[PDB]
Amino acid sequence: EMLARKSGRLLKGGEPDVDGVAKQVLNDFMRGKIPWFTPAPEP
Amino acid sequence: GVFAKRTMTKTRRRLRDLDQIERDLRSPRHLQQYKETKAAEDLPGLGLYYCIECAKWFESETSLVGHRKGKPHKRRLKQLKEGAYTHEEAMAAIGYRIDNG
RNA sequence: GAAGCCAGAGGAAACUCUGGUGGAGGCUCGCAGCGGUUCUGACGUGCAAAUCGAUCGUCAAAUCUGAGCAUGGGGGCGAAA
RNA sequence: GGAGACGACGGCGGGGGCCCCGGGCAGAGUUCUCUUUUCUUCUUAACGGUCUAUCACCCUGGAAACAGUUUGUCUGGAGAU
RNA sequence: AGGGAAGUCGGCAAAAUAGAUCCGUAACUUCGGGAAAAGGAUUGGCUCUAAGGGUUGGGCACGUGCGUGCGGUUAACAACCAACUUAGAACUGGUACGGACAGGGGGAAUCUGACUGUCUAAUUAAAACAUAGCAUUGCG
RNA sequence: GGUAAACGGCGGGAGUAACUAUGACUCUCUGUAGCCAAAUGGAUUAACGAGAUUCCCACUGUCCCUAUCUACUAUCUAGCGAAACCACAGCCAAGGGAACGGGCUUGGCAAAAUCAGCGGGGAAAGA
RNA sequence: GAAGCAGAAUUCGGUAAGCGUUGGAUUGUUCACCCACUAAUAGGGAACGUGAGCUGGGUUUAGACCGUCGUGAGACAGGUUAGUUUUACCCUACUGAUGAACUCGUCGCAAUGGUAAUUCAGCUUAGUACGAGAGGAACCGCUGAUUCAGAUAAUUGGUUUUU
RNA sequence: CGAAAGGGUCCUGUAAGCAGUAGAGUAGCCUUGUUGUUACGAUCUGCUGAGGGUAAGCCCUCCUUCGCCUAGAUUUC
Ligand SMILES: [Zn+2]
Repeated sequence: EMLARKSGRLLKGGEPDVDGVAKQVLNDFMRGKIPWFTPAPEP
Repeated sequence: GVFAKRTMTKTRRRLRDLDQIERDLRSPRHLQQYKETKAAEDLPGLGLYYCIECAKWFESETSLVGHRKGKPHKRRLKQLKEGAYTHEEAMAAIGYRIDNG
């Protein structure tokens, strides 16, 4: 909701577009725009 | 201008009635039930900016204050000053009354 | 709303900020013109051997266009199909 | 040596014509009511005379406490006001 | 009507949006843009109010309408003339107020060609062609 | 003899006895956000597009599931008046070796002359 | 009809085509499988033993790109994008509509052709039969609904050139 | 039977015009404000469920009016 209000992803009546913002976040996660990794197991 | 004027009279496009707004102004419990039938996170400004007379939510306090100067708000005020039409007025128009003993 | 210019506030100055002015661009919405995207479109012995309607691209320029003149088939011309 | 003789675009100023407003004479229409009303004519060529019209140029004089000045910041001891 | 893409290969087609004033406007970016992003508030009529202009015009002493020598910047005043914008307020009708007309649907992304431009007149307008930029070769 | 080293070939690294090209013969090879570089470490490239694709909101007759209205036709009349196509013709069923019947065989049947429509068949695609 | 088939729910089989046999999702694909509703979501033919209804894929003229091959023109293991067939007024069939001859008309008959309904639920039976318990029917009777069919316009919606 | 008309039934929504100590305000004239007054002024109120329409596929009307009438032509056991 805060990401939608900040980025202006609003439906009619100023309601936040939580669906579209979730799709944006998932796409950024998959396409290497958010840093993440699985650490290797310690020997 | 009215958005999508063609389907304006559909039941799924219905707005709150003037007698309901009168009861909202008189009693905060009635308004509280009406606001309970909504979700606060889906409302403009998280529901913090509400005009009872127009039964409308606004995105900001400055938006609400600016709306108060317009003629739709003044038309609603004039209609409330004239008084909403009720079943009591309808009964009095034909001279019918209720006998409760 | 580009350079250039004026004022005010700073800054040792170079410069910075604010408000104006100005009117640049193979910039943009869009009328005519030019073009020709779409539609189970009209038409299909048609108004027409390529037309009609709506919609669409472009619209100050690598824009549109007249007349005069030049290039001629082993050729010409070709932002090349 | 000059004229013939020369691009495109932008805003600014002058002039003609058109458009618009008011008064007046004449004509026409409207008129249940209202409307001193609504409409129409009221023009002046080429060619000449005469008086004037931005730029620019000339004379006096010598500008800082710089000044003049365009919507647009150009001009001035190479002489500004 | 009610539902709202359940239709269909596919939202094809239609609908919705649309002028103007104001509030507000993210990522990305070649820092120029994106942008009219997005999302909101408003708009009729009538009666008023306020703001924004032009022209003309200064007192003495002499000579006699001009010449001087002065004196003064409350003309901050009068007289006359004139047009269109802008803002503010009350009142008032309403189912409608850009009332017809005119007039962006918007957004998240992927592929693709840098862009503006050009061609298969009469089935293909495009990742095709061109373009600026870059690189090579020949020639005194 | 030298290369645009363009095409092309090209698993490396050491040695030597060859001794120059071709060698040849052995050996052996597996930071939950840093460091280094002249702020950045990029093509995951902005803008632009009647280019191709997926999705969301809004929207609606796309659909459930159809109904109704208007104009012009179609229709009927007066006038005017073509063309395509055409062996001959046009109801079917079963059989008719060459997997074909409209005409033959055997049955069903079968009654003048017509009008509006329709798209099974025959005709109909500059086929 | 048969089965340890108590009841309920079924399973195997017989006669039977009278009557039904649905709505969606999914194309990084042999589109086949999932989801639900339901009484049930059976299978085929009349095309595919070539073949003019409409419209998508196998699919493929001319433009274009990438991959593989080729010295090249070009070809393909391939992948992508965009792309011209446009009757009916004829005969027959079918659906409707007239009709000559028998004077005109009214009331009838009925050969022949067509033919139509369907499924579920609820109340009662009954918490009964049956059952250790959990559970748990049916015939007669009654009332609705599903799908189909034929009408109709009092009412409610829709439609407005009643301009 | 037809054309009008009248009555009914429906549809819309209160006609034109006149008037009003209704009307935000503004400007004049004077009693300089005492509805001061007059003028203008969206609108409002009254006359006024008024006005307009009503079969074109609505109803009634010997007894509200006007008109029309025993044809013409063709054919027939
Ligand atoms: Zn309000």
